[PDB]
Amino acid sequence: PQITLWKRPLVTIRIGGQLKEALLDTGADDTVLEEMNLPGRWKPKMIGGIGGFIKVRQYDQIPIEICGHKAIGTVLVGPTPTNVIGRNLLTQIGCTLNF
Amino acid sequence: PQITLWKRPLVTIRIGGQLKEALLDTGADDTVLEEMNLPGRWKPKMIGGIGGFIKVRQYDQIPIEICGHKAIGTVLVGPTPTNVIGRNLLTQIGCTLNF
Ligand SMILES: C[C@H](c1ccccc1)[C@H](C[C@H](O)CN1CCN(Cc2ccc3c(c2)OCO3)C[C@H]1C(=O)NC(C)(C)C)C(=O)N[C@H]1c2ccccc2C[C@H]1O
Repeated sequence: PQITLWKRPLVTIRIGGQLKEALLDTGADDTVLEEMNLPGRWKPKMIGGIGGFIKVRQYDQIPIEICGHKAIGTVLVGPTPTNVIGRNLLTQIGCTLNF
Repeated sequence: PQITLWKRPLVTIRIGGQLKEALLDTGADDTVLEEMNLPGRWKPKMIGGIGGFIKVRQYDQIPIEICGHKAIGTVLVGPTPTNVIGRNLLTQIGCTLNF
């Protein structure tokens, strides 16, 4: 579809069996999800945002459905105010910016 | 243009008569640039993102050229890790997300 930017570009995603709302963020290099108890092994990581760094948990090869489009990749889980779908996954669903 | 997301969506902007590089950020509500001098009065403001809040200077109705397209709106200046073009200006140049 085509998403305008008058408001935050929020979409429905499916991960670990749960449906959530996530922001399509072209400015984010990685995908960061709100704290959730995902199964599997993970490794610690520090990611930097506008006002500093936060500590997150990195999970690899996690299947995720974005607005009906299947994708699979790395997901970082930590104390984020909102779920963020970054470029690592946006490229997978063939998302582009146009003007 | 149509921009893919395999690489950071960076573009050249012209502001205050100077050239700079900036990130097209659909996850950013406002536009924030690195510390620099801008003509006109400014008001102190606080914006929050991942990592926390930072103090910035708000300049209103500032003309800015983004990749050849003209826009005139609010521009925040402060200790941001990188130059970001948010939705307030992206909407002015008719930017949309597509997939
Ligand atoms: C989700 C987040 C959000 C928080 C709270 C409410 C809504 C969205 C967005 C994110 C922003 O799109 C992308 N942002 C641009 C600057 N660079 C910087 C960067 C680059 C390189 C780095 C680094 C940090 O650290 C080490 O290397 C960080 C990047 C970011 O936060 N990335 C991760 C992977 C951690 C998610 C964000 O910060 N948004 C705010 C925002 C932004 C600008 C102006 C106004 C406002 C208000 C908000 O909308």
